[PDB]
Amino acid sequence: RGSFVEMVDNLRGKSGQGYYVEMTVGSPPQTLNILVDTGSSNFAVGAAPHPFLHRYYQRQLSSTYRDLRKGVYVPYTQGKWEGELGTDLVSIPHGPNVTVRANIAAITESDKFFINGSNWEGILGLAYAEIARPDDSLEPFFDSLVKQTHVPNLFSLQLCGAGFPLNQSEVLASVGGSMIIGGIDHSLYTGSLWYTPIRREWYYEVIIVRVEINGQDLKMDCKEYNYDKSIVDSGTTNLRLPKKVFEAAVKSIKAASSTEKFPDGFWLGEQLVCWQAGTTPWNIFPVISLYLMGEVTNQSFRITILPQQYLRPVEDVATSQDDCYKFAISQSSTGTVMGAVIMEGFYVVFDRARKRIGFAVSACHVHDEFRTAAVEGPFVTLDMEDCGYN
Ligand SMILES: COc1cnc(C(=O)Nc2ccc(F)c([C@]34CN(c5ncc(F)cn5)C[C@H]3CSC(N)=N4)c2)cn1
Repeated sequence: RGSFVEMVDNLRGKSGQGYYVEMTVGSPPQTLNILVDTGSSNFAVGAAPHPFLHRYYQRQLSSTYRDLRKGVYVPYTQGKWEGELGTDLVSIPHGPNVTVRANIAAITESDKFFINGSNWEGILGLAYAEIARPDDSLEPFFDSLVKQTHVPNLFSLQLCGAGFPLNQSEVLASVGGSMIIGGIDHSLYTGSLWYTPIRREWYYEVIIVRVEINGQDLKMDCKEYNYDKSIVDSGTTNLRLPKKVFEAAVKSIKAASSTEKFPDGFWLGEQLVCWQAGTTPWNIFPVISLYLMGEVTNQSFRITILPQQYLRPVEDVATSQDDCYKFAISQSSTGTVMGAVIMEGFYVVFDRARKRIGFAVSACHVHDEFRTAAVEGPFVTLDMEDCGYN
C-alpha cells in the first residue's frame, strides 16, 4: 500500500541539474522550486534578479517576513552564494498540510550557484545544524518542521533517473520522484529495507565496509573507503570516491569492460561516448556493490548498482539518434559521496528519529531484463567500527 498519495511524485528534475520540490514562502504565498540537498543544511532562496532566475523571493511583499539583521556567506568548491538571514512562513504544497516559521537565507549575490534551465530558485538543506552557516545556531528547515508540527522525524527520497536524455520541455512535464516527509511509502520500493547507522549527525554520515566490482573484492583497507567520511548526498550527481579508491575502482571497471576500449577523457568524466540507437552494451560493464554496516553487531548488507546508474545519459554534441553517456564516478578529496548515481537505484529512508539510513530497491530504477539493482544481506563482517576515519 501507498499511504502518502499527497506526496508521491512531488519531485521534478534530473541528475546533473538536480531534483526539486515546490515550496511557498511568505504571506501571501510566493511559489518557488527548491533543490533537495541532503548534503547541506541551509534553506536559501534567490531573493534578487539573476540571469538564470525566472522568479525570486520578494521579502518586501511578505507581511510575515522577519529580518534577522545578519549576513551569511557560503563559499564552496565550485561556487558561492551570499545573502541576508530572515524568517518567514513556509509550506510545501505537495507535502504535509502544515505551515512552519523557518529560517531563510535570501540570496543577493552568487557565483556558479544557479543553473541555467534547471527550473529551481533555491536549495533545501536537509542535513543537520552542525554544518549550517553561519553556525549551528541557525536551525535547519527540517528541525523547525519537526519542532513546530506533529510531523514524524523522518523523510524518504525516491529519485527517478530517466535512463535517456530529457530536453527542456520534457524535464518540465516529467515526474522526477518523491520526497515523503514524515513517513515511508511502500509503493516506492520492492523487497526489504536494510538500515545502516548514521555514524554522526552532521552530514548523513555512513560507514562502507567492503567494495566489489562484479563480485570481485576491491580488497582495500576499509578505512580507505571512508577517508575522511562517507555521506549520502542528493545534492551531488556522481558517485565520488577517495582518490586511492577511485584509482583502484576505475582500474577494475576498465578490466571488467576491456572488450571495448574507451578514451582517458571518458574515465575522467570529461568526454561522452555514444552507441548506435538501442545498442548500448550494458552487459560489458560491471555491477558495483557497496557493503554498509548493519544495525546488528557484526552484520552488514550490500547495495548493488548497474551501469544504468553510473553511466549518465547526455544529449549528443552532434544531434543524432545515438545513445550517449558520461561516466559518473569521479575522484574526491573530501571522502565518499553517494550522490544521485547511488540514490537513483534506491528508495532511501532518512530515519533521523532512530539515527539510521534505510535502503531498498527503487520501484523506478533503470535496468534491463538481465540484471536489476539489489539490496541484500545479511553478511558476517568484523571490526567494522575500525572502518571509520578519525
Ligand atoms: C541529482 O543531480 C544533481 C544534484 N544536485 C545538483 C546541484 O546542482 N547541486 C547543488 C547546487 C548548488 C550547491 F551549492 C550545492 C551544494 C551546497 N553546498 C553547501 N551549502 C552550504 C554549506 F555550508 C556548504 N556547502 C555544497 C554544494 C555542492 S555539493 C552539495 N550537496 N550541495 C548543490 C545537480 N545535479
